[PDB]
Amino acid sequence: AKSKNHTAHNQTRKAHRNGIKKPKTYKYPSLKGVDPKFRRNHKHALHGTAKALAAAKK
Amino acid sequence: AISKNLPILKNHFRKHWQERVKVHFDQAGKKVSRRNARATRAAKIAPRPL
Amino acid sequence: VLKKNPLKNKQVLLRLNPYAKVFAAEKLGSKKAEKTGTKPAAVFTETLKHD
Amino acid sequence: GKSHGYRSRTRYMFQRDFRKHGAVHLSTYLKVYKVGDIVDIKANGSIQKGMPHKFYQGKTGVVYNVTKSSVGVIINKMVGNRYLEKRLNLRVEHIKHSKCRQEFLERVKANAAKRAEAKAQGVAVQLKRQPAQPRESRIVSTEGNVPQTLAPVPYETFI
Amino acid sequence: PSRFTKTRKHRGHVSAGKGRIGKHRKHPGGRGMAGGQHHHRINMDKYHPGYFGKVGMRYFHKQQAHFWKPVLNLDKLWTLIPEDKRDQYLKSASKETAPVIDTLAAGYGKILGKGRIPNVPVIVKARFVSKLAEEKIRAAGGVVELIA
Amino acid sequence: TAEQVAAERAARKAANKEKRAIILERNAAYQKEYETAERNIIQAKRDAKAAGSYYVEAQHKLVFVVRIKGINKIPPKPRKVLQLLRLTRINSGTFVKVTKATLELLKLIEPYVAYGYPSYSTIRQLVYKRGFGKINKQRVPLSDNAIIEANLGKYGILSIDDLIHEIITVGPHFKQANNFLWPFKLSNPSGGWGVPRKFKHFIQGGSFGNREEFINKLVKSMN
Amino acid sequence: GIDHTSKQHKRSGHRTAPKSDNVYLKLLVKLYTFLARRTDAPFNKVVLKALFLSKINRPPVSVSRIARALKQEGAANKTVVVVGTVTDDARIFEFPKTTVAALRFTAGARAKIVKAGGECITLDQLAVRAPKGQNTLILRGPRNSREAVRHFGMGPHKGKAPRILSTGRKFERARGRRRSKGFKV
RNA sequence: GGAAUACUGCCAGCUGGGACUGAGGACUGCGACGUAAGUCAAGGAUGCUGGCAUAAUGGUUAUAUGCCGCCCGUCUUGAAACACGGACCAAGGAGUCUAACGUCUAUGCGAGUGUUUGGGUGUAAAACCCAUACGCGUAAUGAAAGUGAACGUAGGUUGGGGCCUCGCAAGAGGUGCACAAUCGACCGAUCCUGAUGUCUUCGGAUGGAUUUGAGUAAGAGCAUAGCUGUUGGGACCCGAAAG
RNA sequence: AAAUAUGUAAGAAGUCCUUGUUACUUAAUUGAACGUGGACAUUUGAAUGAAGAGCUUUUAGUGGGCCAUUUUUGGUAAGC
RNA sequence: GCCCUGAAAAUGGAUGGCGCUCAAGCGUGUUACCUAUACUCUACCGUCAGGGUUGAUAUGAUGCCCUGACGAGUAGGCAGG
Ligand SMILES: [Mg+2]
Ligand SMILES: [Mg+2]
Ligand SMILES: [Mg+2]
Ligand SMILES: [Mg+2]
Ligand SMILES: [Mg+2]
Ligand SMILES: [Mg+2]
Ligand SMILES: [Mg+2]
Ligand SMILES: [Mg+2]
Ligand SMILES: [Mg+2]
Ligand SMILES: [Mg+2]
Ligand SMILES: [Mg+2]
Ligand SMILES: [Mg+2]
Ligand SMILES: [Mg+2]
Ligand SMILES: [Mg+2]
Ligand SMILES: [Mg+2]
Ligand SMILES: [Mg+2]
Ligand SMILES: [Mg+2]
Ligand SMILES: [Mg+2]
Ligand SMILES: [Mg+2]
Ligand SMILES: [Mg+2]
Ligand SMILES: [Mg+2]
Ligand SMILES: [Mg+2]
Ligand SMILES: [Mg+2]
Ligand SMILES: [Mg+2]
Ligand SMILES: [Mg+2]
Ligand SMILES: [Mg+2]
Ligand SMILES: [Mg+2]
Ligand SMILES: [Mg+2]
Ligand SMILES: [Mg+2]
Ligand SMILES: [Mg+2]
Ligand SMILES: [Mg+2]
Ligand SMILES: [Mg+2]
Ligand SMILES: [Mg+2]
Ligand SMILES: [Mg+2]
Ligand SMILES: [Mg+2]
Ligand SMILES: [Mg+2]
Ligand SMILES: [Mg+2]
Ligand SMILES: [Mg+2]
Ligand SMILES: [Mg+2]
Ligand SMILES: [Mg+2]
Ligand SMILES: [Mg+2]
Ligand SMILES: [Mg+2]
Ligand SMILES: [Mg+2]
Ligand SMILES: [Mg+2]
Ligand SMILES: [Mg+2]
Ligand SMILES: [Mg+2]
Ligand SMILES: [Mg+2]
Ligand SMILES: [Mg+2]
Ligand SMILES: [Mg+2]
Ligand SMILES: [Mg+2]
Ligand SMILES: [Mg+2]
Repeated sequence: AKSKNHTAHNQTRKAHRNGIKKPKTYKYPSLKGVDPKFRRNHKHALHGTAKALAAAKK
Repeated sequence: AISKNLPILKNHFRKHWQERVKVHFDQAGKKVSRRNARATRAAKIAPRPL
Repeated sequence: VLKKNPLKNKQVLLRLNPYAKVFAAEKLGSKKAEKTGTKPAAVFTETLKHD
Repeated sequence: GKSHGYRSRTRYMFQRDFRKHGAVHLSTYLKVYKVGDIVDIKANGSIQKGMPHKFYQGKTGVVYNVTKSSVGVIINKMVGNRYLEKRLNLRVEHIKHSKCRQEFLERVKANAAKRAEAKAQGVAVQLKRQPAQPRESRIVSTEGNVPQTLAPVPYETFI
Repeated sequence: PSRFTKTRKHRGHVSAGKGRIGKHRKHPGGRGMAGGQHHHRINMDKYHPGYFGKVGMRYFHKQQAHFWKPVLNLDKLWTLIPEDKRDQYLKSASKETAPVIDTLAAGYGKILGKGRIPNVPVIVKARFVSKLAEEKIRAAGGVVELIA
Repeated sequence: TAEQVAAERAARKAANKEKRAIILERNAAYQKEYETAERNIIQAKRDAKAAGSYYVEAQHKLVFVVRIKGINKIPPKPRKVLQLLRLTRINSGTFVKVTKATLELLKLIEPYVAYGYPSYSTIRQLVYKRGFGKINKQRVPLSDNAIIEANLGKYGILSIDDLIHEIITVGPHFKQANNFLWPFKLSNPSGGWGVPRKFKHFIQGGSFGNREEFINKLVKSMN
Repeated sequence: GIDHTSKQHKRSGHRTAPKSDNVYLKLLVKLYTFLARRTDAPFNKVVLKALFLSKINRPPVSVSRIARALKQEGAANKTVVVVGTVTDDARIFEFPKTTVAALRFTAGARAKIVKAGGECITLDQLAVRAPKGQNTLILRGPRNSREAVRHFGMGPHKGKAPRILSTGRKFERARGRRRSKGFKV
């Protein structure tokens, strides 16, 4: 027999019991999908800028 | 049926397994037999060593 | 243990706020206003009683 | 059957502005985008490439990446009961610097300036925005302004 | 023990724990792994990717422990030498009265290079070592003796 | 020990003596502050009239809100605003500082509340009879001045009339003063609501919405 | 009624004693709650709590984990607290001196420590020497090193681990585990 | 022109009648009035008088009186239903045991762990003792041949409880295990690079890459037990038409 | 071309000055990213609230719905 | 505006009933009064939270003590008995 097809009734009630939150947040965020050459060079600008600091401790 | 995040088990019990269950209730009393018959072997083997 | 309400029972009324003693003493829960003869300008009454 | 193609229901969303069809002006191509820039997404349907899906029409987000012809933008999007992180590859033609952030930066520059000219006087600042307050007392005068007094109007058909 | 069991708590509530609408019927959805490729597919992908289909080469009459080659890292190595005897060899540090460790006798079958050992010579007898394991031994004044 | 006692004690017996002199001094000061201010706006009105003008008064900075609708069948938006002003139970009421940012709140919520411009009288009696403070959650009744000073002293305010003043005048730490104040639990109006149905607007025949300086007669009967 | 904004009668989701029943532990608690209460000293409040932990949240602290935390600047002479049980690690050689307060020590672990002229106190001993927990270095173990937690998150592209009862090719290494067999993960 | 009054609001102005309550049980608090000694309505009731003995009173019960109350169980959006089961009562009557497991918890030992196939021994199916192995764990990765975990205080950055120093504090610096985020290094797979060599076709050093692994990066595991949950089993109990 | 709804922002993960790293990029020590060092804490950048925030694991039931105001489709209509 | 006509269905009946005509009807206004498991104050039970406390000192330390808030419930979860 035929039955109800669709509804969003009650769905925001359900979503808002323990939900929405926000999105989680971080300094130094994921580098997913950033320009590979730049990453490659960033890699090197970091090793260097590291190095140079340990040289400043002797 | 299949559900939840569990490992896939492979328990072969689709075959009248209960007709063939060997429960070692005699583990105890058989130790006594295995002794008592080692003892009485050691006898008639004179002074020989089992 | 028991809430007492200063709006009755003078004791807790005086526990909080001592100034009540004097407040009462000087009345000033009344206290006459001053006095001024400042009358209202003509246009004020013209408009008031206007149609 | 129902039809839920990629650009469905977008007949008026991706139309151009009345008497603003044709070449997209050069300004658009001269604005420069760094990471951490807050961009407004608004598709241009003449530039078919690098198009934002219709969801993101009207949505603001932050650049996470910069490329030859497009920025990558991070959008937070609610699905179900939670925001998910969304990475968009949009050509610059569909993107705009968000003025509201420029109000902010300009205000931050203001608030460092105000703060200086106070320590240079050792006086107090009062830097937070206050919201629109009540109103203080006034004395309006009747000089040249004797209140015209009005009354309600009769009914009258004009047809 | 049954005394602590939930079904004791349930006595007197209809329908056990199992509900009124949805019953506790006799295998909805099928027995065991039924409909893996069908109605039980969302669970089978995620939670068990890879489950379906073949992969790789077959091997008839394979005999485990034809491949018996248990591993040992330098990371330990000195465990193979008896505790009390160890201190002695640790300080003696000599290339001339270097200790011998028969790893195959210990039950191992390949030395691997994880970790560091101290500069003390060791004669290590084994079958198979990692290119790096023997590099560290050799650099601590020891050598590797291949056996069988 | 037998002597170190009547040191700290008569220290504080007479240290109390002072804290009380200061209250005594402020409380009087506040009277003046009030008596004058209210006289001012009177004569201000009579002058303006005398000079053919009209002293139009300062817009109220303070309103008291009582919630009069219960807790069922409330729309999500006003329901939220209802809670953010701590009106979460029928006939409970709090003070609200009026700015545009709070005014638009009142608006949103207007069918469920009944509010207006309180008076020193109504506030005095509301804080005295129904004043409870917030200390580590706990709703603690203000029966001794020490409690306020132990909690609100940092912002001045070491008495109950220090609490009152900071409200009626709004002023600097109103926020923290008012928040300290647990929502007032009023009764139902002894005397009645003065109207057949309450869930129309005051302008339409009763309750709900801004009834302005009528809120006092209302509160006082719920107090 | 009340338009509750908060779930009524909720319990602080926090252990409050050990679930354990070792009378000696309950005694150790009875000690450190006294300390925790009658002092300031953050240390005791922290140890108190950490006695409540379940065996999973008390992963073992290793003897190499101790030694390495002792190469910290200005720490060589502190006394390392390990509200848990310290184990032995054949992998460090030169091992320093120091006194270590733990709950339990494995056999080899009180060896190693002692042999190096070091000490093995108990927390109620530690209590006496350091009422306010002075000169102490608290060390916890690696929780996430557990094998259970390997399978937490198991989903497509989460890159976690299957719960499989036995591994090899022929065990969930095909469809869904590679591009050539449908799709990958 | 000078008043009154209404209406409205204020008083820490003064008072009469009626109702319900009296929690607490030494003292500690904040006050009040007193010139004082002291007194008090100030962190919860005392005082005075009287009534009751085969009784005053209270509990149960029956009945009457006022108001109110459809039959439970069940499936259902909806049952008191003109939906079903149930005339009545007693006894019986339905989530179990098992093999293999997931999470969590207790306990033992811990880089190991599991005495019980078996042997020893016994106050004899118990308890006490043990040699070799074996299982799981301590190495991963490839279909495989195979190869196999430190550039570095076992790395850098950011939070980080605790502890250390300065301080009377407020604070400031130092170190920062667990845990989280992030950049890097190591191991195997893949694709490049292809030195020193050799028997010319073997050999694969070195350095790499938006690829990749259920890995490394000072181990956590093994075992006994319990609740809950999973799969095979008669599988909570009763039930086909059939074969 | 509304109303109602709807995105984002309102700071220590900030602002400023100095000058470090790199194989990216620039005609270019030019930029770009990431840093060292220095300075700036009363309101440190609107309101109101906060009954604490954050986080993990695991499992039950459920997976026939229906009603009212308002918006609204089919139908003459319907307790459709 | 109110009232009248337009206005026909099957057991005998329904402004809830009686009955009501300057209403006990219709429109409007003013006060007073009645009454929910709701609101205000207090006792008691429980649940949850915060705090004090075996310092040498008889009988529960999973205890004693002080304080605040809260309490609907099928299917279902856990807990104490
Ligand atoms: Mg159907
Ligand atoms: Mg239907
Ligand atoms: Mg459906
Ligand atoms: Mg359909
Ligand atoms: Mg038999
Ligand atoms: Mg269509
Ligand atoms: Mg449209
Ligand atoms: Mg044109
Ligand atoms: Mg194309
Ligand atoms: Mg139950
Ligand atoms: Mg139930
Ligand atoms: Mg049933
Ligand atoms: Mg599925
Ligand atoms: Mg190892
Ligand atoms: Mg009242
Ligand atoms: Mg009256
Ligand atoms: Mg009355
Ligand atoms: Mg009226
Ligand atoms: Mg460090
Ligand atoms: Mg870990
Ligand atoms: Mg591991
Ligand atoms: Mg009493
Ligand atoms: Mg009697
Ligand atoms: Mg009866
Ligand atoms: Mg009836
Ligand atoms: Mg009847
Ligand atoms: Mg039906
Ligand atoms: Mg029924
Ligand atoms: Mg019927
Ligand atoms: Mg039926
Ligand atoms: Mg009968
Ligand atoms: Mg019957
Ligand atoms: Mg029977
Ligand atoms: Mg029976
Ligand atoms: Mg292999
Ligand atoms: Mg049958
Ligand atoms: Mg048959
Ligand atoms: Mg057949
Ligand atoms: Mg919004
Ligand atoms: Mg706030
Ligand atoms: Mg669930
Ligand atoms: Mg579910
Ligand atoms: Mg389901
Ligand atoms: Mg169903
Ligand atoms: Mg008819
Ligand atoms: Mg009839
Ligand atoms: Mg009508
Ligand atoms: Mg009438
Ligand atoms: Mg009327
Ligand atoms: Mg009641
Ligand atoms: Mg309940």
